[PDB]
Amino acid sequence: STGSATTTPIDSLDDAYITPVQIGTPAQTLNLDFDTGSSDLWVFSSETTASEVDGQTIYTPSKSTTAKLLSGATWSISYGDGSSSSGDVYTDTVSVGGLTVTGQAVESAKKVSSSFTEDSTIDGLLGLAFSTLNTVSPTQQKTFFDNAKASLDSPVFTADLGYHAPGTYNFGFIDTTAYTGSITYTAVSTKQGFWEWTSTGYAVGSGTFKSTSIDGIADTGTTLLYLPATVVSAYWAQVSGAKSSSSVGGYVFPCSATLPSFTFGVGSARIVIPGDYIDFGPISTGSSSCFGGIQSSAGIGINIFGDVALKAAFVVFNGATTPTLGFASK
Repeated sequence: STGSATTTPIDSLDDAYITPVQIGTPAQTLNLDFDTGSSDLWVFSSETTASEVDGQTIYTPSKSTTAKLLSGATWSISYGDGSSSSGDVYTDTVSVGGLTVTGQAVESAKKVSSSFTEDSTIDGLLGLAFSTLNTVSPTQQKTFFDNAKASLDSPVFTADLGYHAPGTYNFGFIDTTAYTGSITYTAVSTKQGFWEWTSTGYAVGSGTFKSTSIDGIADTGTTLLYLPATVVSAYWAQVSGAKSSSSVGGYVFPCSATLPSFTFGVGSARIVIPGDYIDFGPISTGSSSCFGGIQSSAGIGINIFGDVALKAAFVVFNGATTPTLGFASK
């Protein structure tokens, strides 16, 4: 089997992407944030504290003839941005782009943090990291991909995120029309539960490539590119007037600037992030100070190849017995 679904930016900055997901019988379609940095499929629901729902579409398990309470199971998650959610668990039928999993754990939120409430466009998350990170207790549950894998034509999914435009998540096949040149594959460590890999270096603009190993994670659920402070300083030094602002929370730059590109290495291959991908617009409405899309990972404890990086590539998440990651230009 295969599946193919379009993923759409939630706003004009590509702050996140939402993908429609069918849950239950009859189908209830929710727009979920596909997150390769976590491993829980959780949704706003009829169980979510009423004051914490503000415009989201909810899953109502009592209206699904295939929903079953997973007795005694609870979940609770905290994300790297300080947001969180928790609740109980149903199993139900879940379909993405024509690919169906029966008996998928659907984690129903009883509580969500303010950042989730305040984002009316995201109805929940669909985790695509390794199932070892799943938070369901006392019996850990599998991701949608892990459940689908054996049935797929090939045990892979691909992320093709657009810049200020829709893109695609495919399951079970590689669309050879969706990228240019070849796909370069690179090793993955699953030791921390992530799609963790090592970039071979970087360049800023038309500058020379610096060969240096940068361990980090391919994370579709993180907006920006978080890299070591040395790398980030080298980038922003090429933008007149750019500075790190403790009060804003990262590098800012004059909105009048033209940003240089940023290149990262995948083995001997190179992925080029155009400068415009690094612009996250005014820090507040009407400001001439703009927020940068490349930020320091210092004090995160891990480097994160988030959407800023991934949307410059066609990315293969290869879930073979020994997982790997592939990157192609597009």
